[PDB]
Amino acid sequence: SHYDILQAPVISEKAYSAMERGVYSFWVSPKATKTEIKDAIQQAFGVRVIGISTMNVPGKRKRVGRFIGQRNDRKKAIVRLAEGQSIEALAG
Amino acid sequence: DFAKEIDARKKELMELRFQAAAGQLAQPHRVRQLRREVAQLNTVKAELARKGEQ
RNA sequence: CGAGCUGGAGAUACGCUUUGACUCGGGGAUGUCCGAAUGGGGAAACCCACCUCGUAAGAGGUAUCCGCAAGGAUGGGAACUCAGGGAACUGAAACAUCUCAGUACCUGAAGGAGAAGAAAGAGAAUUCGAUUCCGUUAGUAGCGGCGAGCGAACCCGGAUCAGCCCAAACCGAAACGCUUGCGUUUCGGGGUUGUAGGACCAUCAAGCCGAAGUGGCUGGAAAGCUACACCUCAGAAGGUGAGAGUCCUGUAGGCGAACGAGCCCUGAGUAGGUCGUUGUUCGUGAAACGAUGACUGAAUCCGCGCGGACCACCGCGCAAGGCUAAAUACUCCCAGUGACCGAUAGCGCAUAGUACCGUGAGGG
RNA sequence: AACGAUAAAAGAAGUGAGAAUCUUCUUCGCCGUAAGGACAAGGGUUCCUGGGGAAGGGUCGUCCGCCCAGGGAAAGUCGGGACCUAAGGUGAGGCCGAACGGCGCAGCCGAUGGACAGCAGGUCAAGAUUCCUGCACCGAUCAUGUGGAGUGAUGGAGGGACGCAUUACGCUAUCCAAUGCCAAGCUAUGGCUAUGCUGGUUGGUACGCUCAAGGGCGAUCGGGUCAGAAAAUCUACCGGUCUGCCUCAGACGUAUCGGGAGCCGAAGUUGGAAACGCGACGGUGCCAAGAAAAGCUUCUAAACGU
Ligand SMILES: [Mg+2]
Ligand SMILES: [Mg+2]
Ligand SMILES: [Mg+2]
Ligand SMILES: [Mg+2]
Ligand SMILES: [Mg+2]
Ligand SMILES: [Mg+2]
Ligand SMILES: [Mg+2]
Ligand SMILES: [Mg+2]
Ligand SMILES: [Mg+2]
Ligand SMILES: [Mg+2]
Ligand SMILES: [Mg+2]
Ligand SMILES: [Mg+2]
Ligand SMILES: [Mg+2]
Ligand SMILES: [Mg+2]
Ligand SMILES: [Mg+2]
Ligand SMILES: [Mg+2]
Ligand SMILES: [Mg+2]
Ligand SMILES: [Mg+2]
Ligand SMILES: [Mg+2]
Ligand SMILES: [Mg+2]
Ligand SMILES: [Mg+2]
Ligand SMILES: [Mg+2]
Ligand SMILES: [Mg+2]
Ligand SMILES: [Mg+2]
Ligand SMILES: [Mg+2]
Ligand SMILES: [Mg+2]
Ligand SMILES: [Mg+2]
Ligand SMILES: [Mg+2]
Ligand SMILES: [Mg+2]
Ligand SMILES: [Mg+2]
Ligand SMILES: [Mg+2]
Ligand SMILES: [Mg+2]
Ligand SMILES: [Mg+2]
Ligand SMILES: [Mg+2]
Ligand SMILES: [Mg+2]
Ligand SMILES: [Mg+2]
Ligand SMILES: [Mg+2]
Ligand SMILES: [Mg+2]
Ligand SMILES: [Mg+2]
Ligand SMILES: [Mg+2]
Ligand SMILES: [Mg+2]
Ligand SMILES: [Mg+2]
Ligand SMILES: [Mg+2]
Ligand SMILES: [Mg+2]
Ligand SMILES: [Mg+2]
Ligand SMILES: [Mg+2]
Ligand SMILES: [Mg+2]
Ligand SMILES: [Mg+2]
Ligand SMILES: [Mg+2]
Ligand SMILES: [Mg+2]
Ligand SMILES: [Mg+2]
Ligand SMILES: [Mg+2]
Ligand SMILES: [Mg+2]
Ligand SMILES: [Mg+2]
Ligand SMILES: [Mg+2]
Ligand SMILES: [Mg+2]
Ligand SMILES: [Mg+2]
Ligand SMILES: [Mg+2]
Ligand SMILES: [Mg+2]
Ligand SMILES: [Mg+2]
Ligand SMILES: [Mg+2]
Ligand code: NA
Repeated sequence: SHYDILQAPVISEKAYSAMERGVYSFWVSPKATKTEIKDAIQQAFGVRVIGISTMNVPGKRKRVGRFIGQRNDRKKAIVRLAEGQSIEALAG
Repeated sequence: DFAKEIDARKKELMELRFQAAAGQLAQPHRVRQLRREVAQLNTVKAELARKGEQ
């Protein structure tokens, strides 16, 4: 259910500095909405969510082998928690 | 209880996916094994649907 | 099946497998969104809902037309079938009739085929005996600005052959219909036609088993040369460092599974007619017959239709109800084969409806 | 032949195998109702970072809108949808038609229009009414309390609801002057010793017995059935009935959050100009006579209570 809505954490120098603000950034399945994405984050990590934002992101159009390539297509979501700002501590 | 048996493999597949996005995915096979165990665990449910109820 | 496997993928890490993996044959179960699309909307694959399940996450339903209801339909198919429509270049050495041709094209319906089919026929022997297909008749008979040109059928020989049931005269109803044992449509029995009948009265599958050769020589390499052998129901073929009957896969032959596919009546707004037309060889011709668009409109078995205006005689047949396998066509798909190609050939493609061109249809 | 406008370029310094062409510095020339800036269509990663140098670049190339990889894109309040309607498109029933199809009321779709709640700043290498800080507003559900009863529809009414030209008053944006204020230093060339030169010289919000042009409005008691389907305490008709209220554009003050030249934070004055923007749906004239629907305000019908 909730486990496989969440995709994989963003790994970005910008996203990791936000890690220090209590802000957490990770990709999700694009067809999901904010309401379910929030209850997914907080069913999974046990923490109140007070701020969501989301954004569809096109797949880059890479080309291998001189066969023109395609997109990939994602939906990064950024989330701010309550003052109980822990996750799994797994930040680095 | 079978939903309980399923979501444990789901959560391990999620945290393992996170690890794959980071710097450590040293046993890729544990991925598809877990996915196997989900499919099996659902396929067995199908066999208790038609069985009994007819 | 019996050691490999982890798609092409050729690149590692990771594993899985003799409690049988992988691969092959056969079933199940999952099956996002669009698309007949069908909950409502929509610029396909995206927006927006409602109702019961209801703990949630998730599931199930919500189009229309047929029908009480089950249950059915809608869409999609390379060509093939039938149907509703229906060209023109062209030929006629110009062009109107005519041809091209009921060809192309469009549209509808259906299937593995389809159509057609069981004589009011063909036809001239008082012969024949449903339909379709092939041969021949025969380019004959005919049609035709009697020009260009178009062009049958019967007999006969073959492929395959099967014939079948309803309506109605009369029984018995029931319901309704009216002056009193009747007649409009349902349901049974009965009854289905021309030598007139009938009523009422006396094997293919996945696969498994499968014979026979060694030494020297040339050579990078043996399958070639050579010398001695051997099998043969098996010398079809492909692979193997170059040309292999006896090295491999195979071949002739043999076996081969749980589930697997497969032969008093006999039809009326009709038959018939006048007007317009048309189909078969049928172009208004002496033009019958079938066919409907308009208006009319019969007869019963001593009766009805036809036999190419029409009449008499003589013959053939029973219309206005339905179903019907097989011989026929085609080739998206599979197998085999080839005095077919072998890289400007062969399909457009040794793969691509791609790149590329176009607003598009479309081309490529 | 050409190398795509006759808007010039020069030197120094750097990087590199390599430099007229890449980077830096200092000058020069060109646009400036543009050749600057912000959007819509359309394009689709062209954006930023780090690398590269085949080809693409009309030369070169260490560079690029080219190639490789990694990041970047945040909304209750902006634009669209979950609201409305226009032309147009659809369209159960319905009207037609050899077939396919052609029309068509209601209804539905359809923005180029209507309705609708946020402003100031900060700032990644790359996002900003979106993230952050300050401080607001809007709908919905619930709770506490006041209130302690009427709510008041797929239906009625009002209203939304609209032309063109011209133009009175007031104002802001915004622009100018100065021996106003504030900050910084210097000066030479012949002079000025600052009365010179240079630069900056306020944004949002909250509260005012503050100043203020302009703009909106009449208002109830009752009669009639024949009007709005019936209803109606709301509208429309008709009859009786007596300058003043509201609004702040904007300015001013106080406070506060910001910003501010600059070496953390100074000043925030007086005088003048001025919009097509705002007050506003103002005034006047004219003929060619200037959308609809929802939201919104008001009434009962049914139902639910009191
Ligand atoms: Mg937010
Ligand atoms: Mg095997
Ligand atoms: Mg391989
Ligand atoms: Mg739909
Ligand atoms: Mg549908
Ligand atoms: Mg359905
Ligand atoms: Mg002609
Ligand atoms: Mg001719
Ligand atoms: Mg002609
Ligand atoms: Mg054809
Ligand atoms: Mg067709
Ligand atoms: Mg069809
Ligand atoms: Mg014969
Ligand atoms: Mg051989
Ligand atoms: Mg030999
Ligand atoms: Mg008969
Ligand atoms: Mg007739
Ligand atoms: Mg005639
Ligand atoms: Mg003639
Ligand atoms: Mg006759
Ligand atoms: Mg006739
Ligand atoms: Mg005769
Ligand atoms: Mg050849
Ligand atoms: Mg070729
Ligand atoms: Mg060639
Ligand atoms: Mg082609
Ligand atoms: Mg194009
Ligand atoms: Mg194109
Ligand atoms: Mg030139
Ligand atoms: Mg230079
Ligand atoms: Mg050097
Ligand atoms: Mg060089
Ligand atoms: Mg130059
Ligand atoms: Mg440059
Ligand atoms: Mg320097
Ligand atoms: Mg510009
Ligand atoms: Mg765009
Ligand atoms: Mg974009
Ligand atoms: Mg750039
Ligand atoms: Mg850069
Ligand atoms: Mg770069
Ligand atoms: Mg180069
Ligand atoms: Mg290269
Ligand atoms: Mg070059
Ligand atoms: Mg958003
Ligand atoms: Mg906010
Ligand atoms: Mg809006
Ligand atoms: Mg609408
Ligand atoms: Mg209309
Ligand atoms: Mg229409
Ligand atoms: Mg608009
Ligand atoms: Mg708004
Ligand atoms: Mg910065
Ligand atoms: Mg930018
Ligand atoms: Mg901002
Ligand atoms: Mg003025
Ligand atoms: Mg002065
Ligand atoms: Mg000054
Ligand atoms: Mg009231
Ligand atoms: Mg002041
Ligand atoms: Mg409406
Ligand atoms: Na001096």
